[PDB]
Amino acid sequence: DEDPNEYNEFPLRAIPKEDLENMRTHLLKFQSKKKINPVTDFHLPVRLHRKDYPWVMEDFDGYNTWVGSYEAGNSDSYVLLSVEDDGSFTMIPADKVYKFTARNKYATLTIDEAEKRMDKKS
Amino acid sequence: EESLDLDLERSNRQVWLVRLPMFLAEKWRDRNNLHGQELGKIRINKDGSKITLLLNENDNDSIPHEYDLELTKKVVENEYVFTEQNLKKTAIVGTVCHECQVMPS
Amino acid sequence: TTFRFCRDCNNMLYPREDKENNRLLFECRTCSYVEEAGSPLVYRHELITNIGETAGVVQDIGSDPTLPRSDRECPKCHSRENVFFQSQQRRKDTSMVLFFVCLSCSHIFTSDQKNKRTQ
Amino acid sequence: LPHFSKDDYSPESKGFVENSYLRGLTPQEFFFHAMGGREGLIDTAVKTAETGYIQR
Amino acid sequence: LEPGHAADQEQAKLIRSAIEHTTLKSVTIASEIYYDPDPRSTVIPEDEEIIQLHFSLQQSPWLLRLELDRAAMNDKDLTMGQVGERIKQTFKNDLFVIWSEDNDEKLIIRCRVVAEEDHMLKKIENTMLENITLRGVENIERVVMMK
Amino acid sequence: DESAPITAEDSWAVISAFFREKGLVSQQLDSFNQFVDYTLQDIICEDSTLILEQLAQHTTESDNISRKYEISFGKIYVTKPMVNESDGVTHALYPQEARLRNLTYSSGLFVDVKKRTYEAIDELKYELGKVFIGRLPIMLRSKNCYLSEATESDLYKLKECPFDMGGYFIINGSEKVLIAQERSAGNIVQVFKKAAPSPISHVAEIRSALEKGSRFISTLQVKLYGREGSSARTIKATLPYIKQDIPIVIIFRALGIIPDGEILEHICYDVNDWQMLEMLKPCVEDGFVIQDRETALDFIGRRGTALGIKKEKRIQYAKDILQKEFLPHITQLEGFESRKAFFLGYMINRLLLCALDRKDQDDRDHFGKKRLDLAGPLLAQLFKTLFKKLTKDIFRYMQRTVEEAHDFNMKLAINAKTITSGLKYALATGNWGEQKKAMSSRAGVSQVLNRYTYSSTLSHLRRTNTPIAKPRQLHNTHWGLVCPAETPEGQACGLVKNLSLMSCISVGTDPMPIITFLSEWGMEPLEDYVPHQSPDATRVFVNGVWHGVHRNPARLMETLRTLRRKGDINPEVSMIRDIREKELKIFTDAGRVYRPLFIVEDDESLGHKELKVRKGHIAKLMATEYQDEYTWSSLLNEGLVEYIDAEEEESILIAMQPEDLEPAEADVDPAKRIRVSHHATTFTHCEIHPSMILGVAASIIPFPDHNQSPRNTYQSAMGKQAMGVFLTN
RNA sequence: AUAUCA
Ligand SMILES: [Mg+2]
Ligand SMILES: [Zn+2]
Ligand SMILES: [Zn+2]
Repeated sequence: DEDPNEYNEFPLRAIPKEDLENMRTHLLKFQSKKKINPVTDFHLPVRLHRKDYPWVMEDFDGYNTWVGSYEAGNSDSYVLLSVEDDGSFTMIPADKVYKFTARNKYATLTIDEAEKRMDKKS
Repeated sequence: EESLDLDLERSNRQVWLVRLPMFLAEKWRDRNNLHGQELGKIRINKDGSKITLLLNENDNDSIPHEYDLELTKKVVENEYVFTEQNLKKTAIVGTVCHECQVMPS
Repeated sequence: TTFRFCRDCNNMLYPREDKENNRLLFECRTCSYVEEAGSPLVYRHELITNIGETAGVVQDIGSDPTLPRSDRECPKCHSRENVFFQSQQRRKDTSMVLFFVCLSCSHIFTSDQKNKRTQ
Repeated sequence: LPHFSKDDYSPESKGFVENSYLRGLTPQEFFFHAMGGREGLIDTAVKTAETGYIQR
Repeated sequence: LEPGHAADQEQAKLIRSAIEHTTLKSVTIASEIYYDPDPRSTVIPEDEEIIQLHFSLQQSPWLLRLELDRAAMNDKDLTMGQVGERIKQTFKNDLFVIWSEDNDEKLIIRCRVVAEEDHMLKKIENTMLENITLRGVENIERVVMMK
Repeated sequence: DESAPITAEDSWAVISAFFREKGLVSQQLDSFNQFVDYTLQDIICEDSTLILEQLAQHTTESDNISRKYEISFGKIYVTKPMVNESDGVTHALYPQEARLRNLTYSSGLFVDVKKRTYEAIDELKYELGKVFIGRLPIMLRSKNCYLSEATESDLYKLKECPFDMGGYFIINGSEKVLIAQERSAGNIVQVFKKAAPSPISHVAEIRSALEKGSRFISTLQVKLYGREGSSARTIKATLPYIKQDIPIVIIFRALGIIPDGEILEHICYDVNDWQMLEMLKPCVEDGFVIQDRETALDFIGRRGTALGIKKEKRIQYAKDILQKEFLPHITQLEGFESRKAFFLGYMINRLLLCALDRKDQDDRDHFGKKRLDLAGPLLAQLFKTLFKKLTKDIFRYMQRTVEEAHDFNMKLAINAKTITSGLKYALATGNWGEQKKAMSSRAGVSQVLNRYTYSSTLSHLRRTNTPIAKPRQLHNTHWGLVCPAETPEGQACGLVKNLSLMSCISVGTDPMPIITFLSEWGMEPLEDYVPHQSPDATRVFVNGVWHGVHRNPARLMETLRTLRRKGDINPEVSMIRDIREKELKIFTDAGRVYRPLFIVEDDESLGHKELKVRKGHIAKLMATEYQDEYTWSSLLNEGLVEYIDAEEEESILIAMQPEDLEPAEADVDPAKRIRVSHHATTFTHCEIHPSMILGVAASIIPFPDHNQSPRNTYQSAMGKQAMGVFLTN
């Protein structure tokens, strides 16, 4: 109909073909239950390493580690939309989505011993 | 840089995650990089928040059809985007502030 | 019953008695989490069940052609339009009582002339 | 049968053949009589060998 | 039946009752485990009256509370007293039993033992439903009277 | 008045059209054709290509040369039937010459073969026709048979009888009929109470198998340990290649669903339902020992196999078992833990639902849960094992000919006699398997066609065998699909089923156009499911594979139904919506027995709920009946009539008579039988004609509605032994 | 071996 109203429309740059990380824009997802807070003095550092490939995420020692696994695909796909200072949007396709994928921990000096006790059970 | 390190999300940069239909993405690939690959535009309408996506005329010869977007919640999850460059440096680019699905039209 | 999980772990909660202040808690056996109990009831058996009777009553219940209709006037909207079925609790014992679901107000009324319900 | 409403304990639904053979059977009566009829043929068939071995 | 009482239908019923097997399970609506730390005062306001008496004219804070079916308690003729007596006589002096009166609206049996007690009571309720024989002879179910 | 309601005599005009098009052996022909046009190619392409690599000693020339040779199989060809006489000459062969000279009515199988060569030095692979493979017997009247496009006068010149209906093969001059074999449908979740003396009280079974490709007959059992009144009622599951039954929890953990409650969310969908949840507490306690994904896989890996000692080895195993042997339908791919976890959770939900006395134990005798393996799939089963027999004999040759560099001669490589005589054996003898060393093989699959009387021949091409709860009884689900009277007396009584006149058997279509359609029509994929967010979500399945959920099934179901009734979704595809259970199951699946029914719609401007087909269509058909443009297909695409299998039958409501069972009441003849009423306003379908519930033999019985049940069963056995003209030739 | 006969 007629537009008595105003719309703010931004130009979308359908994905720029040539980007430095054009190849990789990925999603790292954490479950809310994990309660990971990026703003942590502790979580100032973080390392992301391929485990030889699930990704391994670790803070300084004494902190939790997470494992990242890749989710299955579909017909639709996800794009990351970022906005420049100028309103224009640049979109980038998500290369892969990973669900992380960390530790607990409190899994040391156990597991193998608990199973054995369980066996001392039958 | 520091090898194996992750970069800077601390800046709290926000980004949007949008689900697009495969056919639309296919069309988008067509756009020339040289052009800057301007696929089309996003419209934000008031009188309630409505967001739609429309393809550029160049993309197809017809009347551009708007693709409505369904806004969705973050869900009980925190989504962050990390990028890996050719250099293989890893950076924590931003957090997903809003999620949306572009419906097919 | 209706039980909780540990925020932080999401792992289930095991009851612990606070011997000193004579009160019930819920501990997490994966982390150091503890929370006080909502109810004193920890375990409920239930041998003579009634939960299953009015199962799968989707508002689309009217769209099942296999379901039979009756001209019984509703207790709420007084509508003589309703679909009916028997206790969906697939047990031998079970009575042949009927459950009527209103094709307007959606209220579940029974034919039970021995007892009075709310489910 | 799919020709009936759910939770139908009526004679007509649970296999009561109302009609005489002289009058004829309705499709429903016909199929139910067929189910009941098949039961006897099964025991006639089985009994035959079970009964034989008992004799031996 | 015994020579004399051959036509006596009421005598038949008496034996029927004395022989047809009855378990605590057949009378129970549901069993519940509660944390009721004061043996003298109860968190369930319903039970408040049952304590007020089965006290006047040391033990576990964990309570096993089971509701019995009045209708079921009648067809297989039984009293709250006699049901309770079986439980009491099964677990001897290592279980403290109280029970709501046959008159009282809801039919209840409150049980308590004499660190770590949750699993202990779940065993006691299984023993109770599955192993406690009220009336009848073992292996003897559905007893019909016939003329 | 071309939109006037249809009478009872008009149902015959539709039946006339059904038979004008389909004929009496549509099942036999439609099956074979599907196998020749499609199935055959896919069998040549599953394993297909085979490679042999010759990597050197890397000493010095002539060493340090690494090679890899390829052999590929492309398009498959199939000639018209031919014969190779003693004096070399090959020429066409007609059915009559086959029967007289005791030949086989077979045609040639030809496949495009390609042989590539590659090489490297001491990582980079660099590159350095149509072959006969066997004679495949043709089923008469099929697409490939000469007699398919044959007119009446044509057949007579060919010394064939036009009344002959085809549906058999000609092997060494005797006619042979493949008998449909009845098996339980696979990829199907079923819950059963395990009897009074058992540790396990209930079991959830799934007979998982692939539509095509090796066919891993691994059946997953989800066991509820402990009986009704036993403490510590745990849930463990027996995994293929694993000796012990693993507690469900550890499986979810090994899958990646690590915390309890995240695990519980996959099993119980209602956070309110305390009853089911208490029942899961023991399992959580059982899996408490294992806390991460790794330790879960080790625990699975520990329990062999054999054991396969070494820590790195056992954890690597469990990965493979969960990927390749656990729930092989769905996917055998990698990153699909989310899909297989939600499925296991759907299985535990069903196991507990039955144990909580909310659902009934699965009817092992429901006809909807049974499949019929016809001539198509039977040949497909045989051809698979016969082609892998040839594939691995060519490899044995490629080794023999690369050792001596004897020039890989094609004729020496492929042994034609392998597939030719391999099929000829089965069809002849009847032991459906390889080969002159058969047992256990299933004898009587192929047999000599009864030619006593014409009816005897007809009823033999509609016969069903059931090998090995109460199978002999006539089930309600057998209505309109199988004849209630035509069954033998003695030993085979009720195990030999005979198809009703209007019964057909699903050929098997492609699931992807429907999976692609679904996602596009509001189907949220399982990979992103959050049970408590969308808790009333209708779970959607396509061939026992849970694909996702949908929020407004009402509208989706109508779209899918309109898709079928238009032709866009194939009419042989079964789709059912169980509202109460909140489920939408779809079947593209082969082997399902279906029957056609008239569609009834509330949809009528003028009055009540009325049968789509009107007196105008009826005359539109009888116009085409006088011509010998409006076929059976015409009624099918105009969505007037539909195909309904036993599973779908569960959700419909059928009227017996149209006219008698449509307009309500606004003296009565005493001689007529006592009839019921059209009380239903809900009617979705109407019966074309109730007499169609009967098979070929019972359909010659005059007034079978006036005879005692078995007297009819007797006649449909005797008429097979009655003399008459069997064929005019 | 299948089919069948009472
Ligand atoms: Mg005789
Ligand atoms: Zn915790
Ligand atoms: Zn109402």
